Amino acid sequence: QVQLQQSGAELARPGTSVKLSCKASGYTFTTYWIQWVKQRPGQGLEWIGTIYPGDGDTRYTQKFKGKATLTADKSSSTAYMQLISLASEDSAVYYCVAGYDTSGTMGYWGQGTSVTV
Amino acid sequence: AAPTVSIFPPSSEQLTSGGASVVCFLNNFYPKDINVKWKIDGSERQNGVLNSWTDQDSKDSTYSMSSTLTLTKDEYERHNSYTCEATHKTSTSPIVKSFNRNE
Amino acid sequence: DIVLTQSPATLSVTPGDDVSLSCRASQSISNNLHWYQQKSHESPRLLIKYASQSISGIPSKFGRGSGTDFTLIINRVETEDFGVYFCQQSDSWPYTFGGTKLEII
Repeated sequence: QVQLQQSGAELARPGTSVKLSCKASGYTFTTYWIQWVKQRPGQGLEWIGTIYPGDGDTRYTQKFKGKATLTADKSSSTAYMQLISLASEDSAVYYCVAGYDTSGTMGYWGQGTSVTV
Repeated sequence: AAPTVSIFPPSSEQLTSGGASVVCFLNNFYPKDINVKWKIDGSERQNGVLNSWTDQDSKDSTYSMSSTLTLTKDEYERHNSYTCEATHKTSTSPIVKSFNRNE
Repeated sequence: DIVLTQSPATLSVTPGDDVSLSCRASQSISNNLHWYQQKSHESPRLLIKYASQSISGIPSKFGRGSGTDFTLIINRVETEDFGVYFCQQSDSWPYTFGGTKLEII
């Protein structure tokens, strides 16, 4: 079945950069949009962006434009998010998800990556 | 539910290192509005106290809270009586768990 | 962009009572709204996809709304139903959320 596994560096200094990864298995990696959601500890969800790995279609929110950079490797079933110019506001738990009927919804969840700046 | 309160003195190894942390647990209480007060020698102490409330329990719909009072060994052993007090909605008398460093 | 106003901010419920969580959209989104439940230290869980559709083995007491007015019904609130409930839209790319906190009295 579908499973998503995220690693992240999970520890970083202010002003540096980090690249979180998300490995997908159980489905055709290039048929579902994959989106990232930021959750500060105890707060609510905050949408970051979505990648279509079929042809690499990026679409972000205006708040995470230069911060997050979304990429995807077709050959490895891996979606990466790169966070650069890290500040204290980026310390949160980051999820990589994709739905199962409506591609926009989040149906099946990854384990999350907790980063600390 | 009236909070079950448990106070714990600093452990042996912690006193070897040079600190002393008096821990207090208040479990299985509702509503979440609860105030925790430390009393050193009968006088209220608020410095060195950090509080942490859990989200409502997924099984019995009750709350939990941990209040920790941190002090140096010199400050811990120059006082005797330590009290953890719980003001909650279940009673007008604060729930008191107190211990003396001597015993 | 689309803004999801969710009400109430926090709620206290007796176990075994009906509740409604209101999700209001600033723009019409048809049924492209979806309800999620997030418990303590846990990632959110999809409850009902679309305006009103059942998902796997989610409790059979959810799903309602269309257009700009949506409501999450819960027929019999149980002890495990504590947590934060969110609604999200999949119509516009902003992909916004809301927030409500269901507590149990």
